[PDB]
Amino acid sequence: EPEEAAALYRGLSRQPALSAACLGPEVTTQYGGRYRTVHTEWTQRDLERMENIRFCRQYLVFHDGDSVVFAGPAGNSVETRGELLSRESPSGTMKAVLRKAEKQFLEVWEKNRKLKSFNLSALEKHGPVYEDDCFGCLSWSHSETHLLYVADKKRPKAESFFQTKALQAIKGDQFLFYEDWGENMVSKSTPVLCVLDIESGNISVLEGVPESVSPGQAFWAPGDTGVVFVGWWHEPFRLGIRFCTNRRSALYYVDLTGGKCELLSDESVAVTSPRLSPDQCRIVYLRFPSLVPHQQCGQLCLYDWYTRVTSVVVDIVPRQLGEDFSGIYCSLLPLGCWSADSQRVVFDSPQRSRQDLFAVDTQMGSVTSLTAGGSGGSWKLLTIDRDLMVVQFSTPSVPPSLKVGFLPPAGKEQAVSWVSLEEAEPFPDISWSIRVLQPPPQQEHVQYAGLDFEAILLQPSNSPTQVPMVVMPHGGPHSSFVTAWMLFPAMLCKMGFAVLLVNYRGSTGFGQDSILSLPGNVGHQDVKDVQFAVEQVLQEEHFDAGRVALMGGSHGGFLSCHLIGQYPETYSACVVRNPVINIASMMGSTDIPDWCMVEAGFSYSSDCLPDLSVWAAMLDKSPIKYAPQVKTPLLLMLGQEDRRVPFKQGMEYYRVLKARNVPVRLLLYPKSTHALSEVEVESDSFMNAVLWLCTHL
Amino acid sequence: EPEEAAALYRGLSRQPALSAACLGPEVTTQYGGRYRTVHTEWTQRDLERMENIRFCRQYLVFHDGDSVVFAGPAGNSVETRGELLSRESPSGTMKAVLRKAEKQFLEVWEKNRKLKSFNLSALEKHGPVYEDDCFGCLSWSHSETHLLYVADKKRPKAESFFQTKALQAIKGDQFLFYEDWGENMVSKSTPVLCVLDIESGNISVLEGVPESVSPGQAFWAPGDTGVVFVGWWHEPFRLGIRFCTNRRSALYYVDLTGGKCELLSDESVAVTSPRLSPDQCRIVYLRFPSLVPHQQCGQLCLYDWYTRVTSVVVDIVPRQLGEDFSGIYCSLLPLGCWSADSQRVVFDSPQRSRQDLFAVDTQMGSVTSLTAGGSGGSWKLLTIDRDLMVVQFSTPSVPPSLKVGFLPPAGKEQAVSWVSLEEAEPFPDISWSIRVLQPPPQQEHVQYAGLDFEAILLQPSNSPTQVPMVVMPHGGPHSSFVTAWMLFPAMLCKMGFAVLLVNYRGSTGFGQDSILSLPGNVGHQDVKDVQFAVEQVLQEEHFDAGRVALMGGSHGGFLSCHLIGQYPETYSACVVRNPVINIASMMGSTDIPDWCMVEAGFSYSSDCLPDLSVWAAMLDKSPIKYAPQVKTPLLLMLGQEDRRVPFKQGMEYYRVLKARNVPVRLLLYPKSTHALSEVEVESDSFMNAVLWLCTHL
Amino acid sequence: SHGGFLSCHLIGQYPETYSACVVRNPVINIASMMGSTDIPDWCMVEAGFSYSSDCLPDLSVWAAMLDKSPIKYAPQVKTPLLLMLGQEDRRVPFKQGMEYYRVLKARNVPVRLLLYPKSTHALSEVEVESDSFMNAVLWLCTHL
Amino acid sequence: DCFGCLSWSHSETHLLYVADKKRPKAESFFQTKAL
Repeated sequence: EPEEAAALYRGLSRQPALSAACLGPEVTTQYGGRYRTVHTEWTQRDLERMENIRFCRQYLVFHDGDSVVFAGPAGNSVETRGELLSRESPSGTMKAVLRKAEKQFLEVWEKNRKLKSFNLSALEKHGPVYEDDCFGCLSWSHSETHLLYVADKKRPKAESFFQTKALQAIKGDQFLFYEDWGENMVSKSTPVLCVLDIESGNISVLEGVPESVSPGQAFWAPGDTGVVFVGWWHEPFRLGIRFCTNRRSALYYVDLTGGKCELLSDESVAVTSPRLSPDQCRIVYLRFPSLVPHQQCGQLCLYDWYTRVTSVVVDIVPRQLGEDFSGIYCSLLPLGCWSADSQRVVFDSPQRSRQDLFAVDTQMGSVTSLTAGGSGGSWKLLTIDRDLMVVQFSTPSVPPSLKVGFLPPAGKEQAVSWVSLEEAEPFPDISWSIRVLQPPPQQEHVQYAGLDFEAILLQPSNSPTQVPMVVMPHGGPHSSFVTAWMLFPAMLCKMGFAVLLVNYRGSTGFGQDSILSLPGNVGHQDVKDVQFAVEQVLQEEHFDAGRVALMGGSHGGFLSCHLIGQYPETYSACVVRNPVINIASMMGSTDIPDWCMVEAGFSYSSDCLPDLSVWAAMLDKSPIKYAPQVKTPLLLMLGQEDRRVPFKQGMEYYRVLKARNVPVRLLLYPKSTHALSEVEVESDSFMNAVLWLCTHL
Repeated sequence: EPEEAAALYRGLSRQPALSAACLGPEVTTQYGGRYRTVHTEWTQRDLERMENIRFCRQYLVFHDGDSVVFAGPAGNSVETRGELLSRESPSGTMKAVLRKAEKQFLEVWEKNRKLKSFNLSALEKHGPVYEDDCFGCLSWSHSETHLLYVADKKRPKAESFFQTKALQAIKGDQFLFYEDWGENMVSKSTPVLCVLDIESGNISVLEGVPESVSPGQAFWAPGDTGVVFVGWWHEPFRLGIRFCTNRRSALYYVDLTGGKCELLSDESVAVTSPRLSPDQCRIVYLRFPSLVPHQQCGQLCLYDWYTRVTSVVVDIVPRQLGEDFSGIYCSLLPLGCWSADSQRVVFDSPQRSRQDLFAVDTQMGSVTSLTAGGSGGSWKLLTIDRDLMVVQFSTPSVPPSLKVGFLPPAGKEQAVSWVSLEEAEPFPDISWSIRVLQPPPQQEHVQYAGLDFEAILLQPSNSPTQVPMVVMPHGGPHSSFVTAWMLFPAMLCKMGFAVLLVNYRGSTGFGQDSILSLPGNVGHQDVKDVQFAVEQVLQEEHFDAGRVALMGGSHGGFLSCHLIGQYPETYSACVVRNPVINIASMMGSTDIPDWCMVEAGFSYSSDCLPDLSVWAAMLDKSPIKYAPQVKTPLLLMLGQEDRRVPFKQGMEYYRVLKARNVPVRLLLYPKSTHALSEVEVESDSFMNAVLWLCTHL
Repeated sequence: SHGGFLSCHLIGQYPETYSACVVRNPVINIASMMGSTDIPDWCMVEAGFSYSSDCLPDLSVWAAMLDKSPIKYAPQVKTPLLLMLGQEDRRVPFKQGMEYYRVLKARNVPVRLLLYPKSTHALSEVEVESDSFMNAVLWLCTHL
Repeated sequence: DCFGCLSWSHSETHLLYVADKKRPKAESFFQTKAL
């Protein structure tokens, strides 16, 4: 019944999520106690006004130098609006904010006064500011006198030929084509570094950057003598940048005065996420050697500012290093990741089906797991300052909660003590577990033999008893599910279903061999893995084999279609979001053409031409080949403005199915682009999916 | 030079102002220390975006029960937007907010979640919510299950005769006239009490209110058995309500269920600002006996809820009670004004030219001054909870600052200790003093003999030396200047001028005799008082008698025009804002017609008719009579949408002066109504005034 | 349209005869165009096969379609080119021109591209039509 | 010019034309209703 589903959706979506945190300066009282403040940003979904609202909250922590004595709240929640970026000064006395209230303003606050405000639009020195997580940045000087950020390059003015003038500007150039960076990057062509002087108020665009690189993720060099940034190559043409770490880039340093850029790394592989040590003597960054896959295991590299020597701290892990580490599969290090002594780095990464926090000693090279053991969970580090770590913890049956802790001395990280700041009420209805699956001998290649995969099973606890099941493979194909808080699986579990999330071979967190085993075999290996997992779960758990449903999006939807074509007597429903149907036709219309070439089994090369062999191979691997066998009812959700997967892919499948009189229902959202992240769109899609599954099962 | 003036205006206007404060619940730590949080709201002027911005800040206070041990900040400032009203729950665990984000929403917050949100517009049970300080309110139940507020009454739907219908609503009634409440109250005709249930979400409009009274300022009765409110009479027609305490009203109580209103006071005089004691056994309110003047000295009345007995705590003060008290001249008591034991009431009031805090013991009746002595200043109480007072302090040479303190036991209030929370940097350039003036024997009436008045003198310290002077009389005529932070006088002092603010006989804070001495003598008494003050100051201080200027608004412009007409060889410039020129023509076009009748010397009665004597008396007292003698250059600023003083008053004077070829400059703002409170309008007017004065002097 | 198809074929097969070329919403790759246009039967009829609903991609049909497209001759183009495209086109999707533009630019050939975000297929808006005609005339005069 | 038309009757009392078909009204699940 729709009413119960709507009430349940309201109740479940009433849970907030944490997004950021920063620490304030230390304070000493006359009595002797020492305390400091913690700032946190939360986001929530409001259905009445249909929007994502953000608020800021503050907490107080009393410590004794190496132990947390007390922790409490410090007021109520305040809702903000129009905040794009913010950054506290190194000394914690001023705050810089970017606000879009439309024009963009830069604001400097101190104590209970807005010290200064600049209208960037009026100055007319650049375009809109980059507020994303790929190029955007906002950095202070060590002297706290200048600000550094990135903004779109300025375009020359143009006008039409037949424009009257009162009784300069290029004529006929107002419709030139400027290439952007792909999905969710519309109108973002070429960024530039901008330096602003707080005292006077003069903005300057740095000169010296190479003419064929887009700069980003910059910070001031030691001594405020220059700027260090990461340059992405955009020649001969731009490729997709979202969720893709295999884009050529390098690390550069340029002086404030006019000069020549200096190279600090190798200009043949991918690099990203540089961080400067507290003592201003070394840098650490992430390096990805190969450009074939869009997501892989990376290396941690160290660079010494004075000796100019580069070394490798953490290398590639083929299968498993020890029994607690599997490699670095993240793409961004925390803004604060250095310990006080400037000898250790703390980060987080996926291990198997969970997410853990690790500490690395840049001197020796050992990696220690802080959250090893237990039943599992999802940890996320938000910041570390003077050996005080702030983290978020969540599980499939417990919404996010906040915690703080002190990093123990060297050689004792396995004894960290956590103190709760904000806790969430668990749901005792949901029970979750992990299943390990070993592929049968036939479905194994000689090159990589002995690999296994996993699945996460969610079921209603305390059941009387045949139960229906819903199976979800993830997108990617280089991604994975972690034992964190997920809304829709929780709703399905609370509505009476049993959810099975599959992590097939080729997912992140299982080693480099699993990553490299998939490419070239898409279409038969992962599909058979999912089928084997479903068969084993059905045989063991003793569920209701007559009621099984599928659900997936993007590549997962791809997989979903294949299943309902190859095993048409196993599933009784299917829901898909922006699926991939025909690779051959998709190659010439997407923003990441190398994806199709890599997945099919060939090598991407600029100035490629359509060959018969390549097209035949691509067509042989597409689910459309099995269309005349589909028999299960289908629900399709498409976003018209999608740029990663064009929406005609679903239209071809819809036409093919409808021509044969098969029950198919289609929904098209004219504005949603790829993720259907708008509150209204997401709510409507989820409600439709739940209603469809309940009606058919 | 305009550039220096603009820079000085920026620097001076960069100062924020405090507007509210509330206290959080008490917290106890394991060690034993006790602390609590303080919430403050600040407002500031931003010239880049030309708007008044509001932010919220929080502080931490550690105490020991009767002494403040420590006080510190608790984070940064957060800018809000769209907040109309807010109110913390009695237990300090939830917060209710009204937001205009256009529709209006009611939000309930708890911890780090927006617990609930209601869209009042969709429910369609009333009109826009009253967010002003005359009728608006937002109250919680003692059980914390219901909310009470006030909203506009619902109007029946209407439609035109020639309206097509698809192939109920009164026809021809869409242009009926609904009378509003006057200045700054456009579209506010008839409020109604609304009660909302948080659990379910059903709104109800209370029934039982008299058909001829507008209700407001309501709160829940003890035991949540009903509602207590103040009803203003709006028959036969409405009069102005802004800055007017002589409007007939009474105090009513009505049960939640359908019933008859019960009267709790006398329905012949003015009443306002009721407050309920912490123990829920008594109420205290302000009563104004007479309706003649728009501002006068009031009485403090006490009502016992169980014995149903009314008594007078603080009565009228003719001239002076002791040497530290002069009467209650305020119009609103603080939301929290009761001491913990429910025996004492703390408020603030103007004493002479300063503002002080007083404590009254409702048992005996004694009044004690907490801030007696010293050189002077301006104090403002914001809230008291469990004997913890939060106050604002300011002076003419020191912007506002915040302080907290503990109320001492009974009989020891003269030993309060203040602790600073936010302090402001003083300006050592400005020096201020107070002058006392005794009128000469001729300018005294037999009825009130022996009265005197005062002036505030601001001059640049450390001057080499003849100095120009600017003279300012206040509006009202029942108001006064207090030694607080004022922007424009500070700017004039810092630009080289000497400012003289006059408090002539008839101002508030000098007793009831001074209040009653003015009415009927407007035109010759106050003008002569100002002239005498100027003469005495010039003779004593040895200023530059050749350069003296005038500045005033409203009644101030009235006095300025009288001065420049009757004494045309004393002033060399004049600037006026929305002045009063002709009372006879103003009577029939303003929203407070009783003002003219009272000031002229007659009694106001509804259904009055124009008599020759009244019109002759009104014309004899107007500055226009002296127009053919004016010789000083004049600057006029007018607001077209003014409803208190129609803007044709200035136009008549402008035409009369221009017809004789006198230097006159006029500025008209199409949108500003009476106070020119818009940031752009205020800045432009102030800059024009300063430039005019500098150019002519 | 089809005129651009023929023009690209001409400038590819005979690269020593023409000194300039201007095209509006051309057809470049029939195989990729089949699954994205509003008249799929056009490609089937022109290629030489019969159109039938519920059709499936066969190797022979795709090979025949690819053999007849001007893209095959891209690595021989030598003449300067001007492209005008309408983003909201539904008869000929605008990626057809983008593929040719990328192929030509990868080899450092003088190419100029104009994209109109709103014009659909005919560029019938007065501003769009005037701008396109002026650009074409200026290009031809400059190169010839 | 493909479907549009506007025709008179021979008696000049009626008019005939063509217009888009009417669609049923729809609303979201989380839509508030008047109380």
